[PDB]
Amino acid sequence: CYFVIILNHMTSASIITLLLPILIFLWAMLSVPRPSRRFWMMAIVYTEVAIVVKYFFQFGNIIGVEKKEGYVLYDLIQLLALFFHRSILKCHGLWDEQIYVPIRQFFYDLIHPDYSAVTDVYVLMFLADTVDFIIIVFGFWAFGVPGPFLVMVLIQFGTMVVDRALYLRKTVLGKVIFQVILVFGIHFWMFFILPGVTERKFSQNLVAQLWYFVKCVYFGLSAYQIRCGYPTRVLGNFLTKSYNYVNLFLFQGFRLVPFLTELRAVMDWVWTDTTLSLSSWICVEDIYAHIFILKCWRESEKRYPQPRGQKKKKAVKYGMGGMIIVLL
Amino acid sequence: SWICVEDIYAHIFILKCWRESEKRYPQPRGQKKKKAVKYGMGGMIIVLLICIVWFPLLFGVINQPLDVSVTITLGGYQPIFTMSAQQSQLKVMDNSKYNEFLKSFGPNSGAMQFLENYEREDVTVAELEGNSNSLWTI
Amino acid sequence: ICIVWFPLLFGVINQPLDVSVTITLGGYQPIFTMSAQQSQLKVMDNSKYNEFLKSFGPNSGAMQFLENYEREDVTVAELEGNSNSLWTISPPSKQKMIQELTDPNSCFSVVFSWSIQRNMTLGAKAEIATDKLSFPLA
Amino acid sequence: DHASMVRSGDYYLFETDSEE
Amino acid sequence: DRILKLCTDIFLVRETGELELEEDLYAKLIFLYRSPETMIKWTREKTN
Amino acid sequence: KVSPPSGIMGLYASVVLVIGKFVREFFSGISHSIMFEELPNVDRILKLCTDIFLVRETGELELEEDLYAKLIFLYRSPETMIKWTREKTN
Amino acid sequence: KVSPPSGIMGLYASVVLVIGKFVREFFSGISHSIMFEELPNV
Repeated sequence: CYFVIILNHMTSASIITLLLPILIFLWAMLSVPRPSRRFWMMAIVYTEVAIVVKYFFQFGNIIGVEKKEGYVLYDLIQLLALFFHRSILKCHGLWDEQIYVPIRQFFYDLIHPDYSAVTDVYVLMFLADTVDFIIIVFGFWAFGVPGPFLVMVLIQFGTMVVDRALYLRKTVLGKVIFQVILVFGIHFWMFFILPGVTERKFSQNLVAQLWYFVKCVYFGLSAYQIRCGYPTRVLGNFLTKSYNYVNLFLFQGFRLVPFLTELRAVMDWVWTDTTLSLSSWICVEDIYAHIFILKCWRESEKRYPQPRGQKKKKAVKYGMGGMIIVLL
Repeated sequence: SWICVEDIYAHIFILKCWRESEKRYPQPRGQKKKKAVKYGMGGMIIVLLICIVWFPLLFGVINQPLDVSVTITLGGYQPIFTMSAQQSQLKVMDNSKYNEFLKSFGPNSGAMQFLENYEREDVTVAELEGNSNSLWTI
Repeated sequence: ICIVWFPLLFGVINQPLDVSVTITLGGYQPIFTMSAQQSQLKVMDNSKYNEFLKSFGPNSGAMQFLENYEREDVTVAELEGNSNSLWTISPPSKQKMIQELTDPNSCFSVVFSWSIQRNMTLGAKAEIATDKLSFPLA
Repeated sequence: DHASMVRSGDYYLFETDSEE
Repeated sequence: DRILKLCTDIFLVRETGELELEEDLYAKLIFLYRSPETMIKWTREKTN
Repeated sequence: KVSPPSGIMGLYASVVLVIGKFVREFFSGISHSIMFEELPNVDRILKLCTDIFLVRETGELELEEDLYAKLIFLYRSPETMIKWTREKTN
Repeated sequence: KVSPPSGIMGLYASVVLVIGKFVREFFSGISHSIMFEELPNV
């Protein structure tokens, strides 16, 4: 039902199909055990009212509240999925169980829970963000030298940086505050500013649709991370614990990015309780990286030994030589 | 040898300066690195990098036609018709008449938004009265 | 100095062969057109060029403007009397003109223009140099 | 002192003990 | 293995927050890389 | 509506890659230059360099050669440089 | 008097700065490579 609502919104840029996913990302994915029946009932009656209202205006705008043509297919699928979920919740025992006080209590128990099932999903968040970055940079060739994509990639870089910052300090209140800001920012900027300036209708820009979809995926991952909590060990590198060809090659590929490794080291140093200058930090990181690569090569040459100075196999020699030749 | 000596002397002098500095402003032990200097250096590196990579990616008046002219000709002979107009038969569309223009294309399917890019000034009309000005002297 | 400096390392007189002037009224056939070639084109006599030079004696600050030239890159073009071509607008166009002149509401334009055809075995940037001025009338 | 102790290395750190 | 051990201990101590041990271990590592002979003596094959 | 009057992408990309390669020098080859940075009490080497300069100023070139040989041998062996740049605490 | 027929500044500045950086290598990192140069009886 989450995916069908997100798709209904990606196919229609109205304001009601915009009001609903905000409640999805701020109320559904933040309840502790599971979303309450109140939210499901509200979503059901909201889809009902939307279907009714979109029907009346077939007799007789600038924002694109409705087109008044074609089908209401997506609303039908949305309602059917909501009722399906309600029915299979009632099949189990999950169903059936002035305004500042409830929100205060809710956010308080979310920030200070009785128990926290701590887990780390930060790597998935960063993978979603870097896929979004690949999309936003390859959009240069097709959609918003242009103007809007500049500030778009700028705020993307900024949100990635501040997200890593929030992750290092293992803060939760900061994470929920950042989620609340970022959801409103992204939605308003994507459905009230982008479709107007140097842009056709949003329902025809596929790149923006994929960007929005992966950003909703990132929003869901961040909401999950908030719901569970943060562990106590968030310092070790992501892929330095196997000593294998996969680790070695992925680590080399990670180091091949021009402005990523040193930026990573600086960002780790600036938000970590340490007592070393920046130069000492850089020296330690350099030493650790080289020693790790050497350890990987040592383990490799241990696992696949060669007896003595017989030869170097003609296959690998020819391969490397031809590779260097074709590269040159 | 001269270059080696100068290099050694420069590096040793810089190291001596840093030693004297860390002697004059000591810090007790591994308490912390003050958040102020850490934030300062981090933000400085960040703004330097974004200025290096981003700033290279940084980078109307209405008019009216003074003369209009039309020429119709047959094959490769002298033109049979030629006519020009200037500032008198050039009508700027009256605002009310411009509104009747706007709604005149009501039953049109998808050419109204094409003209909605303009205003009542960048669209004018040119009248060409009757006969041809020049003769026909083949 | 070769690495930094060498990257920082990096006229024939002509006379116009054809001259032409065209005066016209608004958007009608030109009332006057006249061209001259190599006969009514006078190169200024050296003595007459001296009387030219001292003719601008009482001038304040336009003499040094012409001191950039010589007695060869400055010539004159004579245009004798009548217009070469006829004036062959249609009689109804005559009526249109005469009746568009009487109305004191709108204006009427008189525009003069000149062209210089200059090119030979010697090649220039542009073979033709043309420019025109426009005026209303009382 | 921070700077005094951060550079207090000597041979006796790397002894052949390896006390396992 | 010993240098990787030392770096991992540095990282773990930095994670915990006992910065004195961090300073001691960083001094040890700096002195290790500040003399090749003790690095040879410290990275022997350890065959038994 | 006429507006008044108002390749390089390749050069931009190239200079960005070159600047990235240059920045990498501050993070990939630092462990190599540790024998010449973490030095306490560099007073003796500075003394030796100042004596070299003073002897060169005077004109007694034999002492200049001797002191230059001493400095070269100092930088030609890390262990004697450690022994020579001790903290000298008393 | 017509005369007969007869961006890059950025490339010039860039290549000059790069050549300066390359020249600096002959003066800033020489003390490091002393253990491998001053060798008698090789």
